[PDB]
Amino acid sequence: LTYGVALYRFQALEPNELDFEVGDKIRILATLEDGWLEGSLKGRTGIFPYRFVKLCPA
Repeated sequence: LTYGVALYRFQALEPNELDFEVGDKIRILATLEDGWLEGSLKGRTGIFPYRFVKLCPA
């Protein structure tokens, strides 16, 4: 029920990272340690920094 709107481009480098562009709407799956979140976008799941998105209720 929580989604993150990307404010910054996040180029995935690690295999478990979620790649996204500004304006992409990411479904938040979990809040991880050290400022990372797990999310889903276009059928893909991965981790990304919380600071790159704006969280919205939904």
